[PDB]
Amino acid sequence: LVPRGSHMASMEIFGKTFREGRFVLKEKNFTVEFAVEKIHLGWKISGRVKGSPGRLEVLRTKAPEKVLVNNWQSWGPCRVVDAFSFKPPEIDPNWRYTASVVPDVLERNLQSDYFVAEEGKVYGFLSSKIAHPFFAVEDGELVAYLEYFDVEFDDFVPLEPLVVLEDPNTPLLLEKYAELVGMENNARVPKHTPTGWCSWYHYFLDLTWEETLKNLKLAKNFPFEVFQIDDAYEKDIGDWLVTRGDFPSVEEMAKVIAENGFIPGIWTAPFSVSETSDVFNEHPDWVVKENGEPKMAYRNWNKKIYALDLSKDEVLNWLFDLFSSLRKMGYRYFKIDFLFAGAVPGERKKNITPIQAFRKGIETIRKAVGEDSFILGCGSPLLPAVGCVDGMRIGPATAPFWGEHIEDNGAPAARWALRNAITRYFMHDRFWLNDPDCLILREEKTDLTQKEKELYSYTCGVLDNMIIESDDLSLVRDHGKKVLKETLELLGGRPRVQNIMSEDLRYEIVSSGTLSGNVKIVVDLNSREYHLEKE
Ligand SMILES: O=[N+]([O-])c1ccc(O[C@H]2C=C(CO)[C@H](O)[C@H](O)[C@H]2F)c([N+](=O)[O-])c1
Ligand SMILES: [Mg+2]
Repeated sequence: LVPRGSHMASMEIFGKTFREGRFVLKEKNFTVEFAVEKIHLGWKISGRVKGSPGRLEVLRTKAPEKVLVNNWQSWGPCRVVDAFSFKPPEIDPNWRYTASVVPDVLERNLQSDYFVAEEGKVYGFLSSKIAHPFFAVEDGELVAYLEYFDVEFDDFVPLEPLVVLEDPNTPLLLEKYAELVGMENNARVPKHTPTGWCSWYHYFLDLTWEETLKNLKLAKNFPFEVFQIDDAYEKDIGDWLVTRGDFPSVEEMAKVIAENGFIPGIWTAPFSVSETSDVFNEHPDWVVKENGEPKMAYRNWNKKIYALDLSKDEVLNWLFDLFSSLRKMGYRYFKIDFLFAGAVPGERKKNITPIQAFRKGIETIRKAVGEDSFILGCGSPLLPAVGCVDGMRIGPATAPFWGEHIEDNGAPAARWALRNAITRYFMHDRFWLNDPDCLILREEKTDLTQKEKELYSYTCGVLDNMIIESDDLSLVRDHGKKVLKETLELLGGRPRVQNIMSEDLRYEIVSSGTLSGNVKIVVDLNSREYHLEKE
């Protein structure tokens, strides 16, 4: 049944003592109508709100000491922290909005987006369609909020539902939470998971068409379905159909890839336009603003990057035409990246939330590419994308190195990429297909050891995650090939991370019903060791 106790009586829901029922809260500026209803292993708080709810407090309870917190987007940590020893992070002004969509919170208080967990307990919002749902630890209390970013609603709109789940099996609760999210959002969980190649983690921005063609030819000896060109081909951020260097046209690239027998894939950052791009210089009015001027969304590639205003029909028509063109060229796999830009707070043509704008953008992309195109989100708000993407990057960038000296701050490192694949495992086959980022299996031009390559690869396999390789294929020999083969034999199961609240970077992961039967891998991300059991 449902959690009952002294701790449940101590909570407040919209400022009211917690109990089951149906309630109305009329304030100066807003009205909320909500129900507190029993569900399996928990309570669901749902309802509707009108007026100017602003930063709306939904739930308040005493903070646990140890909490699993979650960043709103792909690259940000999902990790256990000590809620009482928390000190605000230094916020990088070039990357504010990767850290938080409400950075005023993160500068003062511990923040968790969408959900937070403790041993035996999960608090989780089922959707982010209009509001941004988050938790803050405020002077020793856990507070759940729905952020409406100053938008007013003349008529009722639905609250994002909040569940409070209790059971000693914390992994089970996170899986249940994720099943509910999936149902709430009509999640896409493809029956088939693509394999493939990605340029980025060998060539980076220095990819050439000449190196691409060499890899296209070698890829015929590898079990790759998709062949994906990453960042490098494009003249500027926003100018997706203008190529640079020795690259032919985007259309020509797709024709060569498909002639060679692969599904063509391509990277874009579709909600981003650089200060130097044609599209921005032609259409300065297409971006999110602040005090009526272009608002920097982030800085990357040594340029100010602006966010497209996805409330504008002109912008949506441009995006539709871009992605429709890509589809007509033969691209059927789309890595759409830096998606957080589309949800930055600021001034938009329409008075809608940044989450409402974001969802209009990704829905447009989905309509343009069609149902038989695979969409892989990256650098993306997680909950708002459920129902639209097929796959989602759920960790920071991996790297051809373990990252001994790299802090847990979203900078590239195999070690922190893999941690997130583990701690967000429960989203897989519920929200979408989890992308744990690319396997790096080459045995030159890398500092990864054989054991580190095995650890990363076999973990991803056990988790049933997407398996994409990113290497100069000339440099992948017997070991690399064997690791890929054995990885693919570990797919197909239902994984569980048995000790999700671990604080020592050691994880016990089982998966039932894989192509190799019931398997278990125990990993130590500090010593870089694993123990794998099969059958
Ligand atoms: O230093 N950074 O905060 C940062 C952030 C993101 C990032 O990777 C993204 C960019 C790109 C290309 O620009 C790749 O597609 C990655 O797979 C994607 F995860 C990288 N990166 O792998 O260079 C670096
Ligand atoms: Mg599966």
